[PDB]
Amino acid sequence: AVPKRRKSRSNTRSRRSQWKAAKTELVGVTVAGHAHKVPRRLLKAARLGLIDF
Amino acid sequence: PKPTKGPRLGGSSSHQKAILANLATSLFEHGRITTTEPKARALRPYAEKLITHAKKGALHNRREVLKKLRDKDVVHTLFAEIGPFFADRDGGYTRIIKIEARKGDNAPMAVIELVR
Amino acid sequence: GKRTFQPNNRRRARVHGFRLRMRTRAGRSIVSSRRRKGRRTL
Amino acid sequence: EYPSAVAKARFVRVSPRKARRVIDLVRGRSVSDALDILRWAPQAASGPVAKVIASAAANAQNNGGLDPATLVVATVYADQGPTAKRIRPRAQGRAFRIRRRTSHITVVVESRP
RNA sequence: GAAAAGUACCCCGGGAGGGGAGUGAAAGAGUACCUGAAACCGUGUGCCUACAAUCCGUCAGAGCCUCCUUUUCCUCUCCG
RNA sequence: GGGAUGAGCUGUGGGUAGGGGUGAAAGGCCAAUCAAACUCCGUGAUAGCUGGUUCUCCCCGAAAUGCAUUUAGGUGCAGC
RNA sequence: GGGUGGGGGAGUGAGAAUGCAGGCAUGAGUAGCGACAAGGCAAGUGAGAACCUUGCCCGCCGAAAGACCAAGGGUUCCUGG
RNA sequence: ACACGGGUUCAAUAGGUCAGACCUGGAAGCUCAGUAAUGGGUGUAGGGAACUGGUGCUAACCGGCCGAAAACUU
Repeated sequence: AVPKRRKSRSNTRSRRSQWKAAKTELVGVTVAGHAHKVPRRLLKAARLGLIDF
Repeated sequence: PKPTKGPRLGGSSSHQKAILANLATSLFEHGRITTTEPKARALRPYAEKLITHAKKGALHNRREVLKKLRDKDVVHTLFAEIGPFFADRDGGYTRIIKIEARKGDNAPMAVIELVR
Repeated sequence: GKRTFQPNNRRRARVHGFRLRMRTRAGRSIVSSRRRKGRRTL
Repeated sequence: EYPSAVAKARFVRVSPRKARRVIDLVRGRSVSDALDILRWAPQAASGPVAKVIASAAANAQNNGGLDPATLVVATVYADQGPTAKRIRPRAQGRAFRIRRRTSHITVVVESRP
């Protein structure tokens, strides 16, 4: 099985554009000193000081 | 504990067994193990049960655990300090905390530790 | 059975060595062609 | 109107479209929140970009004399860099070509109260 | 580049790389270097597009948007 | 799965070289190709067959028919 | 380094030869990432570590995944960086 | 994959504990018979995977994001 023809520039860009990463963040993250922001998932570790930058 | 759906860890279930035993050994000998989250999840009820047997305390409990952990020094520690210490608690002796991922495999890492 | 070539430099010298080229009139004419082209010989 | 500062990195060993995938997350976003995002990007290829944005902060604040807290990523580029190539053997003597694509990343930052 | 005058110094950065200064007539002359084409990738932006099938155009052709002349007029008019 | 003290397997060193060699013969093997191996030279070979031949304008404007062919998928004379 | 004009002379005009050399695209961030021995943990180095290091467990060949010669390779050994 | 369903500390959805259902079929130690192999008692035991029902013991995070502000006739 092979591509019989080139995919038009339009459709190739549509498929290429349907390739993205997710966005997750949290504000109001209180740790020792500066309130560095993390994601919710690792918030508990941040409260325990188990992160590094 | 309960069987696990899907693939066994690493290779077959025999390898999974060896993994859980050695991680359990490290846990009792340190108190804080940083590993992958799936393995920590699987590790909970196993160590939880072992601690339950330590809390009870008996010869046949030593036989039962020794069927799993060939090393004895950790059993001495378990049946001397840990079990009795956690005697004043009815289950739920572990805790799992989410950890920042590993650059190289994006592993959802996690640390499992004893409540105290 | 599954092989292609098993090198042995002694044999290579006795078979393809320029000494053997010198042995014959034909071999000498080969060498003289290589000199003009400018190549390192065997 | 918007006295922007510019920073860029050349000859980066990162594939263009992968960089595009990262930088699409930060268009129009603030510097400090964008860098936080890149710190927690699971893509594990945002590092260099974060370094570049950091250079935007250093230039904007020190050379230009602006306040980092107000900086906004006006625009970001994922330009196609010098592609090299290295050959790979396959079955039946087929000599295929594996490419080593690079990029040039340009970042423009500006104060937008 | 005629000439090495090879961007001292300072600032990001592990470094590479970059920026501000500076040399140079020129850096739109930075070893990857005269001019730097096209395919190609990409950013921004004016217009169209999620009830519609035609080598992907042409001719009719609405209404928006850029620019622009005359003009009622804004008479603030010795300004536009 | 077969042979596995025999017409055995294997390493080392040696010989047979192209219309020739070798061959418990199959027309296979001789540097992944063998009903005559490879490189070079004559060589810019040849081919009644295929394929390609680069910018424009203006006027005019065919045939697929006959005769002959070691010829009918070509060519010659004639016709247009 | 070229224009205007009269002349001379051409490797002279590319749209295709499953053409050649170079560069870049679609397919596509897909497939593949190389025996059905298996890794795990702690501390440490480090800007950065599942893959290097030091310890401790686990697992595998063991008439070979061990230890030695030839042929061959011809600095691939060690130290430091 | 994603999606879907329930729950998210006024909570029993998940994991654990305890007690049951159910499967296995009588654990180790002790004691007794025997020279031994082995058999009885302690013991319908001991161990246990999903299922059932209680038990707030750990983890659901003292929190983020996106999401209307309406032209007229009749």
